[PDB]
Amino acid sequence: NAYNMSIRRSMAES
Amino acid sequence: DIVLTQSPASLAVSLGQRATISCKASQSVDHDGDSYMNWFQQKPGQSPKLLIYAASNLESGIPARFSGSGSGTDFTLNIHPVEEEDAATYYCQQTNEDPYTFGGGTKLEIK
Amino acid sequence: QVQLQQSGDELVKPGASVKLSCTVSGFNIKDDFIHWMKQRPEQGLEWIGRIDPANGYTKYAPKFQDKATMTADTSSNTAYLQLSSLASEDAAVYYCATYGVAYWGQGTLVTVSA
Repeated sequence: NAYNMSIRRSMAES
Repeated sequence: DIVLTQSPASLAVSLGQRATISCKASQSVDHDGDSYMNWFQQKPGQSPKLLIYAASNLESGIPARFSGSGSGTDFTLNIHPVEEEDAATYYCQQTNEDPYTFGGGTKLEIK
Repeated sequence: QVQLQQSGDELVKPGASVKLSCTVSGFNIKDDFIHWMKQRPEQGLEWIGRIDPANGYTKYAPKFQDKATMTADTSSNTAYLQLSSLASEDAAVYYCATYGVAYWGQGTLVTVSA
């Protein structure tokens, strides 16, 4: 499942 | 921005051998214990196909012949064994820091 | 399954604008960012930016900030990329992607006439 970690989501709208 | 450099730019390999492609980032792609490096395969006229995400995770639908390793700035894609259908260009991509960036590509051919 | 269907190839004149689309099926676009990428054979792959269709939030790479405008419509499950004041360097294949960056559209070729 690549949804969670194929991009960094810790602060993707900061 | 993070600059990704692949090595080699082109690779000719024998059917059935192992091959490794290197991707080096100019700054760390790590955060909170994970490494945000992806690997893609692209054949002419087709969209890039995700092979590996977060450095070492095999994407659903991709054969286990492909694996990824590394952390920080240094990453590798390993193909074991190489098969005829593997002729393609391979790209690394970091998604740790904006803007996301891609390596320059490595073109793999069969001898 | 998830499909990203991109609009047809376009021949565009210098100085003109063009708006590309990415129609998603089998996935609610409110559920994830849509990303746009550019590819040229010499300069390779570049990330243009991402849009959150649930709130309209956008983040661009600085080189695309005055060239590209990303929009989306959850009512039609479609994302758009508007390219303005086109010049030769804008000729490229443009891709959309979602599900992190796992699922990609087939690409739209933009060619710029002389």
